[PDB]
Amino acid sequence: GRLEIFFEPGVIPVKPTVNNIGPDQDRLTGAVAPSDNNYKYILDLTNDTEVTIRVPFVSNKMFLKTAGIYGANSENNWNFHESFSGFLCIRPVTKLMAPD
Amino acid sequence: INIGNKTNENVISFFDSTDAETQNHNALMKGCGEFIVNLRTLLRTFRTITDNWILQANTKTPITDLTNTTDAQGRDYMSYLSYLYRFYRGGRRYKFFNTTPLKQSQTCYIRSFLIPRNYSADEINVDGPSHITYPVINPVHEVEVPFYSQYRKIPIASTSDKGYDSSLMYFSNTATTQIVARAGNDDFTFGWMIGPPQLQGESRSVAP
Amino acid sequence: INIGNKTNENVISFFDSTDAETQNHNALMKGCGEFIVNLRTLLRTFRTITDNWILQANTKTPITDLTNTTDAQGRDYMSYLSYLYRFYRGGRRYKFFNTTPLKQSQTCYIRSFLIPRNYSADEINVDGPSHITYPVINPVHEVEVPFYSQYRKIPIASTSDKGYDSSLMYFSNTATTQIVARAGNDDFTFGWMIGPPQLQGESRSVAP
Amino acid sequence: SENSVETQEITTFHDVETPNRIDTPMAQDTSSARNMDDTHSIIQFLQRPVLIDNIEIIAGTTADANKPLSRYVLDQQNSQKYVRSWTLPSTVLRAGGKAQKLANFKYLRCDVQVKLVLNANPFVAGRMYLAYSPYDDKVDTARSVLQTSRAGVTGYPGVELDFQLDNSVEMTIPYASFQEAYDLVTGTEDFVQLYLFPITPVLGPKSESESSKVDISVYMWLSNISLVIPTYRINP
Amino acid sequence: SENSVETQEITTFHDVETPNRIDTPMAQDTSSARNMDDTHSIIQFLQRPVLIDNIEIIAGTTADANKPLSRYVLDQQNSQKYVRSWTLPSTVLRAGGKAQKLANFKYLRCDVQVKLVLNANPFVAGRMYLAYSPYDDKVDTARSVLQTSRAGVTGYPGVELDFQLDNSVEMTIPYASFQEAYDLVTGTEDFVQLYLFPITPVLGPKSESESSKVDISVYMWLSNISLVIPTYRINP
Repeated sequence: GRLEIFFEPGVIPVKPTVNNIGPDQDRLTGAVAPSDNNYKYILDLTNDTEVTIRVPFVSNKMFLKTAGIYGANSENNWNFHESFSGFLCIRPVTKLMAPD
Repeated sequence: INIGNKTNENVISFFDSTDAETQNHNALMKGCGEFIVNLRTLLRTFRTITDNWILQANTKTPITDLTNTTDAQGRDYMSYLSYLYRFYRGGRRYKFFNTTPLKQSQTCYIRSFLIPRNYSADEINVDGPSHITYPVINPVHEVEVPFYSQYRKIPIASTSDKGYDSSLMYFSNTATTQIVARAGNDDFTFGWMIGPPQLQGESRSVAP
Repeated sequence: INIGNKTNENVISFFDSTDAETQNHNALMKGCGEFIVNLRTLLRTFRTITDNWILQANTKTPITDLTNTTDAQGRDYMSYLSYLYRFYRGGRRYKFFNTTPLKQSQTCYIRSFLIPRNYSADEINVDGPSHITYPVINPVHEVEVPFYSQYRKIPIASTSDKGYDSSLMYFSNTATTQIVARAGNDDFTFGWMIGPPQLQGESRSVAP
Repeated sequence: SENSVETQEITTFHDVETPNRIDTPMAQDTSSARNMDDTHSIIQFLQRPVLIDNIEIIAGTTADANKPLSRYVLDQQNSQKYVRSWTLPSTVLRAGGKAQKLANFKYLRCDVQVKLVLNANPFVAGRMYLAYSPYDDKVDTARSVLQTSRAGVTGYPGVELDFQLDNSVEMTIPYASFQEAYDLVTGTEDFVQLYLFPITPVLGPKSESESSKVDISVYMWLSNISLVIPTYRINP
Repeated sequence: SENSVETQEITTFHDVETPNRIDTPMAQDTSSARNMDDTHSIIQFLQRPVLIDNIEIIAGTTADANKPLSRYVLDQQNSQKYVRSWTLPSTVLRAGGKAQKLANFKYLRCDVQVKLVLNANPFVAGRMYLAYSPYDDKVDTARSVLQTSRAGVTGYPGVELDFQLDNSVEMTIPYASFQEAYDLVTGTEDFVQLYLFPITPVLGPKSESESSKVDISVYMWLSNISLVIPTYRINP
């Protein structure tokens, strides 16, 4: 198979709940979020196995925050956005081909 | 192309504007000034381990009546890096900040001594290397325990052996409630890295 | 021996008496004389595209009234190599062989002109570079169309654009039936090779 | 045979072997679009001046365009009266079709140029002042340009805008933000916010049916730009 | 004092004097977006591969995707059966957001790259052929690829597409038009028109509930480009 890992800088799509934040796979599907302009790597499951993907630090500020997920909910979720510089995303280009 | 597997390790990189080590000096020179490198340096700063320790009047109290409690929480830097390591060597500097509603009909004073680890109150003597302060003229008790051990290093929460390195005994005269702060001495360092345990977040305790 | 596939390309040969290029000179020197190499040379020989073209008297006839028909068949070498290629540049020499039962009560003559491609009869003028022959004294009309184009090359059977290079207009006075032969000029050449389409065989048309 | 890692613009691949790639026999040059113009880079394309605003003044004047600068501003209702307000760089990026040419990027480090082409008849006098104030609608109320006195308005950086002496001004509005490299996706940029003030009222003959016009125009373009991180979004 | 003729990207001015232009005191560098990525030119931006099509084959097969190439084509109803049809460059320009980044230009001189990433299980065999034919839906009927025999289809330029030997192909489709420098505004470009043919039917075990898939994908990007004349239009 072929597997794609692409960076995206900035705001991560989320789902605020009563007690936790989950990501939003309704916005990362399609054909509604292409992966043609991001930095990416297309690994090959034929004989290649591993990859190390070093992501340097780039987001418009000298330092981010170390709050992360502490107190991240529907009420208080400013610090979660200002802490990451985006996300990797592992979505497959080509479907898994496996015999029975 | 054959049926089999290889490893062929790839360190492939994203954004490659400039060298990373060069921009980190330029980023801290305008945002910090201070450049934190080694975690050994954070075992030299006295972070307050308690806010209140109401000691009963006229009792030779070992600090292990507080150390067994306050090594669980990891509030300071000594007990928070007690989870990333296994062994330690070096003595523990202690500072005691007085917060007592003092009374003029007494002469308040503070002693300090040595016990080996995990002994109880009455099963040790009192003539040893001492220190004394008077909290009317000096609210801070500036004490450093040395490293007098049988073994070259000590694991955390050991077996049924006891009295294998030295620690503090704290004697007063009046019911002085205090603040206690600590860090290791000049040659205090951990070693033998392991992986870290978990963390605990907020406990707002909503009703349903 | 492992489960997989390789390519390991093998050009293995059969009979290996002598070098091939040496025997081909010796074979043509006793069987041909002429040594045909390049297909560009076959676009210089006038092969007859029609055997009969009964032109109505006093009508300025474009050759595209015959060229749209006779580029389908591939009878000559221009339309037979119209299938192995896509583009062309260069002018088309034309020769016209008279086959008319001439009549003495008239003075027969032949004109020729230019139109750009695929225009109709009346929508062009007549003063241009001309040529004239008299079939009583000269049965062959020896005309070469140049290559006056907007574009550097032309694809076959293009879109709704028209009048983008020049071709022939053929004017007579009497109802002259002729033979038409053609080939490209000195700098006529194809390009941009593709694969060839099919061929058509014999059509004997047996009853059952 | 093992190492097939090739690199596009910003894109890398990982195959088993080099997948037997065929190509052109000889890369012969063709039609001459290279010989008609040199290729304009994206840093070259964000340096084209655009016609933003076209301001006409008649003296006049019933309207606010010739209320002169107040000597004192005693209350926020009677704020300082101006002509137009350009909230950079959110004006210069949307206009001229630039934002539909810097899509799929993230961070920007620009310097906005401002030029005023001016064209008025010789029988009309007056003077204006082209001040810029960063964070002018973000800071507290007393610190904005619209609340200070006439000596405080003119003390802001800018250039004189006299008619008969100046038919063109060149002002270089710098990269004047605290955030490194302006955000574009979910943008609320509006850092430096420009103004145009008349100091003296425009003067002409008080008899009308004479048409004393002014007709200012504004050109803006970016400079010293760096456009760096690729994304998939953008704001419409 | 008399000669004020300055030059922008593609723009020139004509003033009486140099209009007393003020600027920055010293152009000190600021936030480090230049140090995070180098600037991507517009000729650099039209060299990014895009995920166009994702073709899945199961053998099977009820559908047209495994009708093999006909040995003879006797009539136009029974034309040659294919998988997909890419009508270049009108597919590669619209996809990947490229056409919203080459707006306000007129003429283009491109070479389209095509790569096929392929990923199938070892228990499946077969072979395809990736042919391109210029003016394939503009020329007369007999000259197209879809009307010739199997020896005539394969004789077109292209590359073999075997599964177990080729996990990647590199084909360079040249600038193959008669018009110099492709038009964009009121575009009817469609010059080279690509195809994908299966030669042998895809083969697997005839017992089902086994899922013998193929899963081809197509990447395209431009090369050797020159983008020249500026306009104000564009087609949507």
